[PDB]
Amino acid sequence: TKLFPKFSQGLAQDPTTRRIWYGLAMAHDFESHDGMTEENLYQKIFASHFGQLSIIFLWTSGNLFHVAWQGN
Amino acid sequence: KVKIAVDRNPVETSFEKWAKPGHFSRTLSKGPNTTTWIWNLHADAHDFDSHTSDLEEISRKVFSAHFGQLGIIFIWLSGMYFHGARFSNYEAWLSDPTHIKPSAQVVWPIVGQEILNGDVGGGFQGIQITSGFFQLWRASGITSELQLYTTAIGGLVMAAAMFFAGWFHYHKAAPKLEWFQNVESMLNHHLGGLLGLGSLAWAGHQIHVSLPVNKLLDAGVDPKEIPLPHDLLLNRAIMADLYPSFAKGIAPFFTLNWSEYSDFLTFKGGLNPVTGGLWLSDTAHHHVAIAVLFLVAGHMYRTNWGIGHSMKEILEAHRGPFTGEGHVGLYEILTTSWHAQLAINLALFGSLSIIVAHHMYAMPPYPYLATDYGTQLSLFTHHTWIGGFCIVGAGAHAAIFMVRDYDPTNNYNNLLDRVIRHRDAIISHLNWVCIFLGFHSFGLYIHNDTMSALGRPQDMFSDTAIQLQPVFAQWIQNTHFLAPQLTAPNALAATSLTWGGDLVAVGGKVAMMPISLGTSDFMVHHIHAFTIHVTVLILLKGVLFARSSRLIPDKANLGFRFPCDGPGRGGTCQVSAWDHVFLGLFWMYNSLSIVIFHFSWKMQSDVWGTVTGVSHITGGNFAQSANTINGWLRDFLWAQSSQVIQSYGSALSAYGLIFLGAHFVWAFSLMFLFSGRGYWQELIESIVWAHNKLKVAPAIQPRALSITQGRAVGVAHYLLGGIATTWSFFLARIISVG
Amino acid sequence: WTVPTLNPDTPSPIFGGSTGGLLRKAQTEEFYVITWEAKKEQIFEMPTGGAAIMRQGPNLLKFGKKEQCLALTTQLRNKFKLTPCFYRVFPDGKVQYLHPADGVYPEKVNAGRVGANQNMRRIGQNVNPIKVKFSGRMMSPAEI
Amino acid sequence: AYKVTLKTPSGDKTIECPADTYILDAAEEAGLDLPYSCRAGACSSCAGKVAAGTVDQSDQSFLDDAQMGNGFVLTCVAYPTSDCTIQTHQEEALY
Amino acid sequence: DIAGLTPCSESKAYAKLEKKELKTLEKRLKQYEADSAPAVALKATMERTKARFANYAKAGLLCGNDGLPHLIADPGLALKYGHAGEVFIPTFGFLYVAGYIGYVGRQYLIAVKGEAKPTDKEIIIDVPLATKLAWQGAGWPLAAVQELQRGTLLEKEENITVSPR
Amino acid sequence: MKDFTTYLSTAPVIATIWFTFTAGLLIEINRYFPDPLVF
Amino acid sequence: GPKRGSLVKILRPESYWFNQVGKVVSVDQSGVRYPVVVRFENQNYAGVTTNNYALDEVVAA
Amino acid sequence: AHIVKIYDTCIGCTQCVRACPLDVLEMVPWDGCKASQMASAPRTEDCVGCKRCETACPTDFLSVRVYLGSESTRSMGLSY
Ligand code: CLA
Ligand SMILES: CC1=C(C/C=C(\C)CCC[C@H](C)CCC[C@H](C)CCCC(C)C)C(=O)c2ccccc2C1=O
Ligand code: SF4
Ligand code: SF4
Ligand code: FES
Repeated sequence: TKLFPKFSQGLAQDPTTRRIWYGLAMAHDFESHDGMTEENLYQKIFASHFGQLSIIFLWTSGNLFHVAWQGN
Repeated sequence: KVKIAVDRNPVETSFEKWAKPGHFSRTLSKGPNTTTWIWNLHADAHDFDSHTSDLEEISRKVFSAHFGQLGIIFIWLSGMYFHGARFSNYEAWLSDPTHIKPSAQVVWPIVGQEILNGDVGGGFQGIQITSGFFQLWRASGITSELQLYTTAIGGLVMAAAMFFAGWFHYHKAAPKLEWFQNVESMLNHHLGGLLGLGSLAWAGHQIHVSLPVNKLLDAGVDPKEIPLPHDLLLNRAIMADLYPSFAKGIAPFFTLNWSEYSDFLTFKGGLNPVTGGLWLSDTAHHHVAIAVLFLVAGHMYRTNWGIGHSMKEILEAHRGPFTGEGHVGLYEILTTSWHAQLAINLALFGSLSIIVAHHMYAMPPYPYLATDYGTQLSLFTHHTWIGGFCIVGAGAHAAIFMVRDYDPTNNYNNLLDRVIRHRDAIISHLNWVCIFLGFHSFGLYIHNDTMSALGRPQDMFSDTAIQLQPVFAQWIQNTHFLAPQLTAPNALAATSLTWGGDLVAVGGKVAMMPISLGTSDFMVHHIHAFTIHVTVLILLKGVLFARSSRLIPDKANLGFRFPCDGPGRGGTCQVSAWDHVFLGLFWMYNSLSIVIFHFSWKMQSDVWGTVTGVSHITGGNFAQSANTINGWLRDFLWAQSSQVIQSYGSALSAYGLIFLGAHFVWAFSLMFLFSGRGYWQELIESIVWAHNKLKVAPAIQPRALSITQGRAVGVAHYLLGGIATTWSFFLARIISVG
Repeated sequence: WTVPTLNPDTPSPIFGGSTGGLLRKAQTEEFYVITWEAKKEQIFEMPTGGAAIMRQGPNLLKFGKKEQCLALTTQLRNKFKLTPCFYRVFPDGKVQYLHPADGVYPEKVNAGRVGANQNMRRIGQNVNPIKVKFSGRMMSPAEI
Repeated sequence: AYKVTLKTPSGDKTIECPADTYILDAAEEAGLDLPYSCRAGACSSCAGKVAAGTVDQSDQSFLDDAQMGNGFVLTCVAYPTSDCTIQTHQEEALY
Repeated sequence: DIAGLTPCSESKAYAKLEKKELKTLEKRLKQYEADSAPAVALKATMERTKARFANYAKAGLLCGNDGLPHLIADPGLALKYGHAGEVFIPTFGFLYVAGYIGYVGRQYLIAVKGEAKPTDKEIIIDVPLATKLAWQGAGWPLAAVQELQRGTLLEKEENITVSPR
Repeated sequence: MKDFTTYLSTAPVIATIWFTFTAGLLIEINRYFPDPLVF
Repeated sequence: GPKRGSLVKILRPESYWFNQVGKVVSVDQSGVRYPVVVRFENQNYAGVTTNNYALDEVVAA
Repeated sequence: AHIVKIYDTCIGCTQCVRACPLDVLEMVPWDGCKASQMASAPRTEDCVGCKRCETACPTDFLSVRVYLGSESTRSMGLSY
């Protein structure tokens, strides 16, 4: 098949696009992902939060840059 | 050998089964345990195929059913005439059809509904009827409300007779199957007698009653001044006065010198300008022509003598090479399935009603009718809706037949068979063409509005911008404009001003004018076309795969209506032709709403108004606003909304009331449209816990509706809300502005 | 009784040819063929749509999916009491003319039939999914 | 009560069955051991064949009209409405 | 007065909009005869308007800047300032009739649950028993409080439950 | 006749007649006693 | 066990008539895991009004 | 592939087997019920989960229970 959703080969084995759809739909339901261990999942959500924060800071900094650039 | 075959005292008469719910069917007769029992009981009350298997008894059932139907209609017409005779200002409006609004409904002096008894002229206090009974009766020449009184009375009597007829023919003497099957006999009978005689008698009433009295009306004599109709029948003196051909009586007709009778069989065309109605001479000539036609027509088929024809024989004869068995066995089919004839007649009748409304607004026959813009619009929209619904019912019962009565064993290689074969290619091509239509016709308006918001109107599609001129329609219009010259030498005027020509004015109101066709109208026509093609698509899919599909090879086994076949293999949700005709209802409503919008706006803009130039209601704004949907919404809807959104404190205030209420109910439908009967039954279980908690459970087990039933409830409420909203808006707007 | 074989040289019943016919999947993955001998010649209906006439005795038809042949078996077995035997075929040419192929028919008890997938227990005796947690995949409690 | 003559593989046994009692229940109360499984009118285990007399099996769900017209009866949900004769152990003859 | 609400028996906008109403009335009225049914109806309408207004003024309704009556919701306040006749008594009558109807409903329900044909009595009704329970249902509150003191109203913990409770 | 009585004791017709009775009650009430606001 | 026609209260949780009462049609004397035959008056969401039961799932009430 | 399971309440009236349009069921000898018959699913990989079995089992809880699983071309009922 396709490495479709590596975290879920069961989905990666669908010969339809529903493979794609559900691989999206479950990209972040690690509790259902394959072979997930507890501490692993913990670190996973850890990095998830990390990226979340990075997102926020990027948003704010871009706002401020662009206003300083093109505002009154 | 055609004759009369009946059975005496087949059915008895007792109120016994009246005390017995569900007696007609097997299962329902067992009585209710859960709540769906009552629902299904109601649902199947008139499914006589479900009732039993006797073709003959089912025929008798539907026969009595028609009897009762006619009786209902009699009741309604009679009550209409009754309230016209008793609670109307029709005689006032006879004295002045130019400044009295037809009104026949008065309400009671109660908590405040009384405000609605507004002023329609002639000191009358009621509600303006948009039905046009006034112009109808004037065309027919009714003068004294006594006449309407007599009319309503006779209608009561007729209804009673029809209901007794149903009773007798069901319980006392019910005909036999072969008698029901003497089809060519029935055709000849109907075709000749019913239509020809009706038309001919109407023509006689016209000639001897209406044309004289309407002639005097337009002459201007007081209504209460004309002699009585039977007095006219007595005294050929006055008839010859009106038209000297009558001095010679009928001997000229017996000498084939029809030319002399021309005084009352004209070929003017056009309207009576002082009246806006068609030329009554021309109307009578029309009807007598129709009469002779159907009369000579009713003698086509053999019944009990060597001469005639055989439907079967001719149908078998008509076969082509590419087609195999041609038109064979269809005789057998139609002789056997009620739903076949049903669906046929329904489709035909819907189409008719559409054409009826078309020609009616095209060439209004009734006196001063064209002035009543509201009545025009109302009857038109009315009959259009009726026709579309008849179409979808046709599709419904056709699919019903295909489920139930179908049999391959008799149709081996017929038109039906090859259709069943290449249905896939057929439907494929249909999909493709509908998709192309939608794309182009919709994107036109969208690109227009896009260039507009983009400030590039130069790049739109307008009669000023890049144009799409219906050269065809305009060329044909001029063609009809010039036809009477040579292709109709004995003609005086074209049948319609919209072929071209002048404007007719009665009382300042624009009665009729020639109508041009712009790229806007091009676009709207193409819209309509695309929508109708979608509707025929969904219907055709439903009917073609009603019995089977590459998905469901055994679909014929699941009955006509059925919720689904599970969520298995992906999910079988909404897989019945029942569901298909459901969807079709939706798309049809969409289509006809669009069409009536087109009609209303174009009328208001380029047709209606008041003469002085033409004070067009919306000043032809449509011409340049219709190319863009922004113009559409604002200039049509937002503009004409004022009448309804400020109608309060007026007699028309109920229009805005029902406007908002229709909004309400139309949204109410959506909970059904979206919800889930499983969820519902879950809530049912919760609440029955609540009840039993107080020993207040009902014996009949409460049950959530079937998937189908929920679908039906929702769609009914939805269509109701939409049509009512639009109805209110139109009525208020036109009563205010016209 | 013994497993029969398939004979590709069987006069297929009389039908004019439809458009609900076989597809790529037949030439690619597999396709099934149905085998039955009718007592007489008679018209019948095609599950994929259409009216067809079967020949006397040996008659053969092929399909892709299983449900086609299964519904067809129902039709003949309940309308003409025939006992067809339809197989599983692949583009390899390998047959397995199997769809109810099992000596007799499964609707009656038969010696030799070993129970499978049968939870020798009630259904309410299943355990909460909190226990199937952290397995190698999504597994239901009733899986055990 | 109605006399129900049961024509069984062991011979004939005539039992009395009240109008309000199912054939199968009366047979068991009389000490006979007729076939059954679902006892709900939804299978063929308890099939018999009425040779004469009438039954009311209106709540049955498994048999079609032609089967009942040939006398087949689901004894677990059938009441006698007359003295009747019923061959038991008829499931095989239904198939 | 309360919340700065002046009586419309005192308020100006009250009489203002009243006169405005009568003005619209006479305006629609001025297009007829006198004996005309529309004329006499409009006159009766004016009469009804003025009468309703005199009644509203006599009721002592606090009617604010709109001159329109606003209602008060406090037992203490309504009692202290003579305004129970607007909420208190209406609510009391409502609850009376409502409890009556519900009680007699349950009475018939229990009577028919004590039957062999529950469905058939649920469809077709016992006319005389209905009339009897209707006549007797006045003492519904005393009966109910009696059954409460006996604790016989409510069903015990035997009704069906869901598996997870 | 008894058949007729049973037909009248059928449910929806009874619901009908009771509703008609109540509604006519209240309409006559408003007729003779127009414009109720308090008490 | 209980007598035929007798009234028992059903205790099998997964049953429609759970926490309710039924009528013992009969009880088998063979080795069946559920010999109690008990009718019901209200039907289930399947419409059935009678189900088989072991002895414990019911109680004579 | 979907999942199907048999439970002791099988009265063996076969309606399940009688209902499976895919022959994913069959009856075997047994001794738990009077019918001495147990339902059996040897061809689960053919079940499309159309559950008509579950519809047919007259059993209080369905002597049989379906559980939709992954998707194969046969599971989806595709003929293409
Ligand atoms: C639904 C809740 C509710 C609310 C929000 C109010 C609001 C009010 N009540 Mg109370 N009241 C209520 C229900 C309510 N009441 C009910 C159901 C009763 C019937 C026993 C009363 C009986 C009552 C009396 C007899 C009096 C008030 C008073 C008041 C007002 C000032 C006291 C206060 O804030 O009480 C807060 C509200 C509550 C604590 C809700 C429970 C009410 C209990 C049952 C009685 C409360 C009496 C109250 C404490 C008396 C204070 C008197 C004050 C002069 C010191 C105030 C508008 C007084 C008043 O008119 O002041 C102008 C007053 O004299 N109420
Ligand atoms: C609300 C809702 C329900 C619940 C509502 C139901 C079942 C309708 C209830 C109708 C009435 C209110 C119940 C019958 C009342 C009796 C006649 C008792 C007498 C009442 C008197 C007032 C006459 C569904 O079951 C449902 C099912 C499928 C799709 C959508 C829905 C849906 O939207
Ligand atoms: S799930 Fe579908 S295929 Fe499987 S046994 Fe049930 S009905 Fe048959
Ligand atoms: S699942 Fe139900 S129908 Fe199928 S064998 Fe078991 S008890 Fe009989
Ligand atoms: S034992 Fe199943 S129907 Fe009688």
